[PDB]
Amino acid sequence: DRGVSTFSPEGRLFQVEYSLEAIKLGSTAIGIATKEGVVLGVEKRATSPLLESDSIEKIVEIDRHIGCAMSGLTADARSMIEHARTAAVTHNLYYDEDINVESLTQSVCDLALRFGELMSRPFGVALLIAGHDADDGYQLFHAEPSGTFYRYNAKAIGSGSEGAQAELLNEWHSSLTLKEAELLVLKILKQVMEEKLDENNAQLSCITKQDGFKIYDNEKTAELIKELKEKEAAE
Amino acid sequence: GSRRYDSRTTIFSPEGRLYQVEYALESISHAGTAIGIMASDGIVLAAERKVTSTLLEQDTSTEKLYKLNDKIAVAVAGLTADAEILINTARIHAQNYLKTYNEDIPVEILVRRLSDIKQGYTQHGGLRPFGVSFIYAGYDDRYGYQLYTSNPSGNYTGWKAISVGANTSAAQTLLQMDYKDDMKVDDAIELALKTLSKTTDSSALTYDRLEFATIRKGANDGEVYQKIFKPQEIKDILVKTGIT
Amino acid sequence: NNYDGDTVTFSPTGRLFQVEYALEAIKQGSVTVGLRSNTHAVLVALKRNADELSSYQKKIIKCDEHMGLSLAGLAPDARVLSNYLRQQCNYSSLVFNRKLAVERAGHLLCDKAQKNTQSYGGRPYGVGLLIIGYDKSGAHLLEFQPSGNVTELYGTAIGARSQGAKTYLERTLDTFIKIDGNPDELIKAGVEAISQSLRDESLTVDNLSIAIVGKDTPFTIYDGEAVAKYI
Amino acid sequence: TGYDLSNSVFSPDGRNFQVEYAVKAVENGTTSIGIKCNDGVVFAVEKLITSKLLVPQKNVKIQVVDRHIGCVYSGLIPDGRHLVNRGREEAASFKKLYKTPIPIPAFADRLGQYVQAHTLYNSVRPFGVSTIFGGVDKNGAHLYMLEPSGSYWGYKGAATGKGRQSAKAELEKLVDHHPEGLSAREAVKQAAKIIYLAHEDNKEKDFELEISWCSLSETNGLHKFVKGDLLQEAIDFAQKEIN
Amino acid sequence: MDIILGIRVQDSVILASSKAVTRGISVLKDSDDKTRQLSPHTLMSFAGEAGDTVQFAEYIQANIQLYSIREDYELSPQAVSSFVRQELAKSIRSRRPYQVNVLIGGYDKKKNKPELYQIDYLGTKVELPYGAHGYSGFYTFSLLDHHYRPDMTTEEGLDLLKLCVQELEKRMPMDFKGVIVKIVDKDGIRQVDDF
Amino acid sequence: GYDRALSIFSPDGHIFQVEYALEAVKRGTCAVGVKGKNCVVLGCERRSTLKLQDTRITPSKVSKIDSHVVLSFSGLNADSRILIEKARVEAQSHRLTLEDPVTVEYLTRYVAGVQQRYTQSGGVRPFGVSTLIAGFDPRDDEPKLYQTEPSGIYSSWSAQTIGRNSKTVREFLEKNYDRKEPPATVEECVKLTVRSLLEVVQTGAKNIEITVVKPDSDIVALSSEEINQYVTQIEQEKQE
Amino acid sequence: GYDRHITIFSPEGRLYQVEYAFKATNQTNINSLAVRGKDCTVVISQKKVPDKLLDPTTVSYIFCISRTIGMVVNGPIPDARNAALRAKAEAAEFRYKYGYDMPCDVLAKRMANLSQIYTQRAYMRPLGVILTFVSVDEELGPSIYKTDPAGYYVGYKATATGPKQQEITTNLENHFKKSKIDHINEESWEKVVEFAITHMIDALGTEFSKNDLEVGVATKDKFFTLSAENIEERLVAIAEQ
Amino acid sequence: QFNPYGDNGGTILGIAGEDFAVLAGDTRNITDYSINSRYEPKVFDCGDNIVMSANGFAADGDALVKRFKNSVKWYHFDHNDKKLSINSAARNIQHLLYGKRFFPYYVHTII
Amino acid sequence: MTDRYSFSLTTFSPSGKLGQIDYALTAVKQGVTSLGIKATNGVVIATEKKSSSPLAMSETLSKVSLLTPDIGAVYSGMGPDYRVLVDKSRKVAHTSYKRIYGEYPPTKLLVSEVAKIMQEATQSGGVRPFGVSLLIAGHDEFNGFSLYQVDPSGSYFPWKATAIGKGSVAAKTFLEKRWNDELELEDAIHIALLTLKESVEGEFNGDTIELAIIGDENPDLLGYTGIPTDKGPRFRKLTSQEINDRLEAL
Ligand SMILES: [Cl-]
Ligand SMILES: [Mg+2]
Repeated sequence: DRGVSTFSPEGRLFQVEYSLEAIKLGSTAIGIATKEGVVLGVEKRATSPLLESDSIEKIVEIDRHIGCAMSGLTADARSMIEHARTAAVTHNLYYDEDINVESLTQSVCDLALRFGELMSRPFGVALLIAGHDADDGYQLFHAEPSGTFYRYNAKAIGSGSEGAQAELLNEWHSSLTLKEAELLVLKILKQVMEEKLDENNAQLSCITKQDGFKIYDNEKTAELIKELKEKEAAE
Repeated sequence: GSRRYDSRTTIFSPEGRLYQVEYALESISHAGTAIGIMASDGIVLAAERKVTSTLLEQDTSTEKLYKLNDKIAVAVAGLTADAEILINTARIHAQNYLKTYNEDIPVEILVRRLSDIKQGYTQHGGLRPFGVSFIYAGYDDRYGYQLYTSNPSGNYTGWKAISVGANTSAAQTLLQMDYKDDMKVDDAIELALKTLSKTTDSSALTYDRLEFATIRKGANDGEVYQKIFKPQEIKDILVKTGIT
Repeated sequence: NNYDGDTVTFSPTGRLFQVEYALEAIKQGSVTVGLRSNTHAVLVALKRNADELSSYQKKIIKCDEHMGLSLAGLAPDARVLSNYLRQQCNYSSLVFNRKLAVERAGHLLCDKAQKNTQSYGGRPYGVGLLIIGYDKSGAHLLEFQPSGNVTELYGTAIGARSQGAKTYLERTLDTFIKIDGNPDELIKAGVEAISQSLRDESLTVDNLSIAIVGKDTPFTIYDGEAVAKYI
Repeated sequence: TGYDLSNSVFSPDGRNFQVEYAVKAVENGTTSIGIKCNDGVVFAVEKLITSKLLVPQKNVKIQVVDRHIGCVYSGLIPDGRHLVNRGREEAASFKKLYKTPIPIPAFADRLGQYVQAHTLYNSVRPFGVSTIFGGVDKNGAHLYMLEPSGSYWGYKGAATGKGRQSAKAELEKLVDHHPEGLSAREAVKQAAKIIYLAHEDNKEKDFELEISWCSLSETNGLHKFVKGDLLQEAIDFAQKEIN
Repeated sequence: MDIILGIRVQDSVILASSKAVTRGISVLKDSDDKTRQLSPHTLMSFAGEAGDTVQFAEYIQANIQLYSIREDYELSPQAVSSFVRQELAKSIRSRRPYQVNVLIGGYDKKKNKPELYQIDYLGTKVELPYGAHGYSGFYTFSLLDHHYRPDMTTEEGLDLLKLCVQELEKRMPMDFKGVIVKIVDKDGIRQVDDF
Repeated sequence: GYDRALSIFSPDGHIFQVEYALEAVKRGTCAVGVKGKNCVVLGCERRSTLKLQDTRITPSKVSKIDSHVVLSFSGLNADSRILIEKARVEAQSHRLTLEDPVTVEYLTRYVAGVQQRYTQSGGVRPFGVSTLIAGFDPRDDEPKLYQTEPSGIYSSWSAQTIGRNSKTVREFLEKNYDRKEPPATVEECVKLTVRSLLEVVQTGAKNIEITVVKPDSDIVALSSEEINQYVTQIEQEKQE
Repeated sequence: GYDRHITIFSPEGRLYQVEYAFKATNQTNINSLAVRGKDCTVVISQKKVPDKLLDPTTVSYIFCISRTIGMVVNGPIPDARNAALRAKAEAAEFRYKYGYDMPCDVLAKRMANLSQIYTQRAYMRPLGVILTFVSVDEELGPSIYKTDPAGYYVGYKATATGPKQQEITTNLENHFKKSKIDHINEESWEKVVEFAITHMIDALGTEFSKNDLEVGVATKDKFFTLSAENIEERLVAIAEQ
Repeated sequence: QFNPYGDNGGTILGIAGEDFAVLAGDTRNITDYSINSRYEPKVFDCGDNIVMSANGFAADGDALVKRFKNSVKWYHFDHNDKKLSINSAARNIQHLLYGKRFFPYYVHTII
Repeated sequence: MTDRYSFSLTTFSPSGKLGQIDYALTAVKQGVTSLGIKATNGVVIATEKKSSSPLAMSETLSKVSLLTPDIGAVYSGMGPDYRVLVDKSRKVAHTSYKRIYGEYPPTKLLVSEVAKIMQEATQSGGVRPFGVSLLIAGHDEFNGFSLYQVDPSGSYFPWKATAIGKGSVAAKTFLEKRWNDELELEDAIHIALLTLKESVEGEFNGDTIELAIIGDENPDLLGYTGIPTDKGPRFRKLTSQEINDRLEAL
């Protein structure tokens, strides 16, 4: 056939580029960083109404100060999360401190290109890693299967991403409040989702310095959806 | 590098089948027919030899029926050499179990083990699967008399009567017609031979062509006896049942 | 064509296509410039962003107090190679109490890259590196290609549109080599050199990345408002 | 067909096409030569000046093995370095066990067997270099040239790379005109000339001459680079002969 | 761990095992159960080196419980004892052997018979009408030699066991803090709470 | 060792070996899981191409992983044994180190993790198996029903079906299963599970298997005659 | 058609890679001959130094494997040297383990078994060489044993190898048909070398100078190769009768 | 028998003030009754405003300090030139020491 | 410098054929005829010494090989593959049997071990099957005399008499007419020489025919005296002269 680590004539790894196509098929995930916190939101996308939607875990805790949202082949993320959690806890054991969000992300991204003929293929999942540390404050990173990560003020990944990113382009400013960022994630998710957005097929979360990483209750998100509907009807 | 020459023996087809397993089963469909029939008071194993020559030394020959321990025997359909590899592994597993627990291995446990080995060759290692289907005839004190079959996929199932190898479709229809649950060993012997006599590709069924065995709980004082039939004894049972 | 499926295969004209395709990843990468005098050595890098919300990808990596590089191509491969350089610089210090010679650093990178081009299963590195350093024989600048070819130079550039900066340096050779004991003027010449490779975009405050090493100057990277002086 | 896609496959001819394709990479490279003289050997190489930005005398191509063996090669430069690295390991283990520095014929076979091993498997690529090497041992001077196939012979003069035919013709004249032999200092001058004459095949870009030598009288049997006045004397001699 | 006794009567096996856990100077506990249920009709008591005892007992328990799930069947007491013996016999030539002695009391549901196996840390197995490990047997075997009959009831077995425990409480130097007693019969395993 | 990357991405972002493993699941006999208010029922199809079978000794389709958790499956039978074995081992290892039996979610997560590992390891193909894992957590009376698949994704279901013609029985369950009021009793839950299988099975009672799992390790397999009574009652109500 | 690239059977029952390795054998265009005397075994081979820049002393296809055993190779020099180094290693190891000098025929067998492995195992290619081993064995006397890429080996009364082997073979065949003995009935090795050169001259139809030949001689307890001057003495004696 | 440990003597002293700290040590190095050196520095600046001394067997002391200095260097590389806090340095040293639990660094370490 | 052939080179084709085994059997068909005949008091195995050159000393090439003192082997197909199998067969007779039980293995079990080696070359990674069929004749105390054929697949069958290689179909027909259960060893040798004459083109004598027997114990060939139980090898290779003597009474 052909090597798994083969370069194309344009200078790209075939398998890495093909995994990026798998991530485009995944459900939407959006992250917005502010000075009051970082918000992470996802489309759950249950394949059937009998599937108990609260078991869809596409937003995940790495440590108290670091959260993570995923998009793509979400089964591939489990070992990445495991490595992230272990890296975070291990660094606290060795250094009696929280681990920097960038350093955590860099550790996750070091797994990415460990594939060949090590694992047999790249990961088929992109991660939004959101967190806070004392040095660089509230941060949002986009961790790809290429091994590259970019910091972002805001970022969308998954099937509605280019549409959502253009919307995040206009809407994001450096003075956003946390409440504003929550509504903005819900707004853009509702825009790019096939099904109608509610508290059962979409999930919010955030990370603040005081309270750390929290996945929102369905009752809490339901109120923010109702608040969104009213403010859009207001003009 | 080497990738160029790799057949990739452990992959799914677009339809979700294992190519090599399917092709191995095709191989096995040409092998000599083996029949197992389970009765209330015993099990029969009958099997048809493939290579009729007058110069084959039949009394010292064994291509179909093998002994795994005192309670369990197998009938083989496919590559004999492949079967012997598996047979020796099974013989060891039985003696490991006997050494560990000081009890003879239950039939199903032995069958599962062999079947798991076969399965492994379909899921990893890049090697071809074993081109073998077994009929296991055995006894233990839990389930009594048992018949199983395993095939190159590593799937195994239990049976009252079953065939493997050539003409199994025809053979299974005939067994399904004449088998009954209250049947006895002597009746099952007759059924096994009659089924082979009709499904055989040969002109006539003779003693020099058959391997035959019974597992009876009709030994002295409630023990279990494995009888691998000698050529003369196969000739006698052919005259008794009225085939020759 | 038929001879590009893996790195182990020569073509009928004696070419290694997988290595040449890795070389192509460098040309797609963002421009970076290297140049030196007798006293100092400078790296200037044009960093690339994904979009207006994203950060600009870091191009310069520190290897030791007296050595570092800039990258163009696959950033994860630069991380692997720079980490290897950090270890070799570190091994030289711990075992021999000796700062690793820049020339010897190049030789190590060449030999690491080579092993990936002759063995099956592996792939070539998909990145080019410009190593600067100040050692016991003064300032040095190296260019690393993932074929294995390493080259000691007065100045150079790699990445997209790098030919423009490379021509400028080829003219300026006699001027910038003489910029001794003046770090700001040497950086100016590097910033003026990288400007020849720009089209449409210009050098902004979070776009530009500069690094310098010299006689009494540890390898230090300048980003953000630290480079506003040179815009 | 398909016999040329995989290394170590015999074609119907009995040929290993991948090795023959490695030879094409060698033929594409710059010119390098070797001259055997009275009590030693001289090595020289053409270094193409791709740009004014190349630092003169810095990108050194000739490599020393142990203290008495010089190696030069044409083709894929990293492949040559890999081969020299191995050579150094072979020379080191030989001296570690047997005390004496590795003899040149002994050293030649060590490279020969290693290069030949890279024609035995499809999991590896042949070497994309021809290597000219040699030096002074207890039995005197030896000059060798080693091909991608693992093939090597001893030589009076050797040449490889893009200007090999030109060089080989010049070396053949020296063998004919000096049967009693050539001195070490003469061989340095002649090496310079031959690289300058062989440069007509690579005449687009200007070049930089690099010479080294081992000689029993001139270097005490150790490998040294030709530098300064002696290098300039050889350049002047070469420049005078082309005009 | 100190005293572990076993006695096989007509229709059951009774295991008595001391409650004390002593680490050198102090008695750290006086209510320790030195036993594990391997299967519903098979109980293993144990005594030996600290740590090794429980580690071994729980390891055996896990393996027998795994067997039970895989085959949907309870191994005979004989089979379990042979498995345990082999593990100990394997252990004795290891880098660091399990210093654990065990009694396995089981009711064979197939044969409708109680069975008591005594196995030491070397892997020395014996089936017995009554057994003990360590210094216990020095006092108790002479009693059991005198009083034991194969056709005894479970109540008679418990009375004979009280007479063993009284003798141990009179003549042994260590305060073993009494015994937990457990009965293994056709209905399974139960603990005699008042002894 | 054999290292070859069999599960790899294709230009459209698909892992064909994983998707072809799902086709093996589609071929497998139908399996269904329905959770009531205080129970979970696992129904399974038995193809009637195979008669002269010995049903005493033939591998049953529902497997106990521990005394409180069961696993059924659709797909390659031989592959399923490997997952069942690993799960059973992990169940006893969890009891040994945590001193508590596995939760149904934990056991599912483990099995799903094994399935995932076989989609990005060298030399191996994915499991041609999807599972339904059902039970009750220790000291908990809330029913649990999970589903896994070759890719390694897993999720919780009020009711679910897998295998051949699972599209049809999922259609049936999607209209007949009410979340606000699930099957209140064991009878109601078993009836709905049998009814759902009767859409596809197309034969009486030998082809249906039912296993009821209740809280506190109360697992029982129904017999032919017990199931045949449900079959009789369903069709007599249907004639109207 | 990948059955022609690696060592697996073709539908005809053939190993094409083995057959093509036999063709690589004649790539050098050199003919070799081996004959036996009473007390000796002589091997001669053509020597061709086409390039004037070559050091002719280093151009050789005869190898001193051990003190007793010599080996001439027909095939490319890299594979020849591969085989030579291994045969030396095997001969030395044999002596160490078993306490006596490795016999010629045992070494041939060992190298043939190694060659067989390359015909059966896919990752290893055959060597494109024919190895002719010569000695005066202490049990069997003067000995010629030849190995090829198929892993075949056999003893010889005399033998020839190369592009024009059939011409040399028939020439030798005819001589032994006359004499009716398995060897050259001659006391001194010098005259057995003269026989070998004469019967190569007759068979190939070409005259030889001292630099066109290469000679190896096995005697009891040593194998050695003749210098150009030792060959010249041999050529003078042939011409003088 | 070979004894891998030795005693190079010396004494060290750390005192923490309100907004400062001192780490003092004598400069004598000894074996048995012989003076090896009258000035062999024992207290080292390790970067990031941390001072360290590993007093006891000098070879194990030098080894440890050398490893910790290197640990500071790699902390900078791996975490974006972040300053290694004294509490983090302390925990890092615990792991360096405990890493050789069964063949210990024979030293009293103060930072 | 890696062995990357960890996968089978012999695989099932859509028709259920194992191609490489069939092709190996084709190679066996091209090979020179060899045969085996079992008598009441012995077994004979025979083949043609097809000399590749008249300069070659065909005595040095042994097509008929002693495996144990009471077991011999002959082949048809590829000679080098046979030679390495004989080496492995001799060794396995010691390692897996004699060093355990203190006696040589019986014929059937040694055959089983050879068969196993050949089967593994039919399934293991990066190898082709052996291109030979073996005929193994032997004696042991409890089974008596026996003759086995072993094929590239690893399959083996016991024979009263058989032939393999070039003219096997014709040879097997010839043996069917002549074989009975009352043959003495001399009668079987006579039939072996008659059968083999049909498949040989050129010279037919003791120098171009290789023939060995498994017969009576040969205490003269033992090499030592003083142990009554060791009575000597039943394997004996007939000399060039011993063959020519029987060719006069032919
Ligand atoms: Cl060998
Ligand atoms: Mg090969």
